[PDB]
Amino acid sequence: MTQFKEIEKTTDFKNHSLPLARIKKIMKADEDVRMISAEAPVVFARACEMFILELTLRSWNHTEENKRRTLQKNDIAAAVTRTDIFDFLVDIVPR
Amino acid sequence: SPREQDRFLPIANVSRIMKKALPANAKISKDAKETMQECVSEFISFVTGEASDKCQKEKRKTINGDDLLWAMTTLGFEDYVEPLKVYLQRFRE
Amino acid sequence: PIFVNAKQYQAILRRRERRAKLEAQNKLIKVRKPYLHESRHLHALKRVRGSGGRFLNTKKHQ
DNA sequence: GATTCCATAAAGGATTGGATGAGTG
DNA sequence: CTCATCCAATCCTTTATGGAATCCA
Repeated sequence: MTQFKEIEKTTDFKNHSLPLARIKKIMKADEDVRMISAEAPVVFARACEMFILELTLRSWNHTEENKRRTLQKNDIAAAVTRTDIFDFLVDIVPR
Repeated sequence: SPREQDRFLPIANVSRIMKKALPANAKISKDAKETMQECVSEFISFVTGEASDKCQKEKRKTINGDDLLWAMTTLGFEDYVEPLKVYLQRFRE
Repeated sequence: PIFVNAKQYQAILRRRERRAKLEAQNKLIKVRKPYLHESRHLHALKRVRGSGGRFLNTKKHQ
């Protein structure tokens, strides 16, 4: 082998997904929702991950304009108003 | 009322995903940490709510993964749908 | 005074109605507790900690 | 067939606070 | 000044089973 065994930096975490059992419980919090396919919690576990990354990154931009290093709740508030995709969060967030 | 442990996904799981999209040394408030898990659970109910709303129209009683995909396309989340079916299809078999 | 996109406008109103029903039965989260579980709260008060407050590894120091 | 319940079991990872430096207000 | 990060050990949750009843193309 070469002079040294070459190495790879570890930045990954053990493959973790949001709990399916809880996702299903949140899905059923609605009276009319009564039956849910086996993989409907599966697609939300991945969909929620994509939703976190977009909303967090967009709020991050708001924090950098304020020249800060910590994301706070008001940042999310602006990211909700600014983007029309996050308009379903009017009653969850301020502003 | 109901239990917090049933309404919001674990805050540790949420915090981990938020930090993956930010610079290495970025900080995240606990206020910001907690409202994001409120937003995610509402995102679940906002998509599931309309996925079944068309299941009302369609006179079908369980909610398919594809009704969620169409509901996300309907609500403007079309970008997610393409990686989702790649993810979905592996799980299918 | 507030404006939202057409793709979800009616979708929001439908969700808005649902949520109102949930409040009628007080099925919504009012406030957050200091900790979810008393047992886990207690356990955390019994952990070995470093002079800097961090949880300590039991294995080290023989 | 799906799906929903109710159990029992195993397995696992989220929960969790003191001290202190980063950083907000 | 407030507060978010940093640790790891339990123990509640999750997942995995096995059944029960019900529904419907």
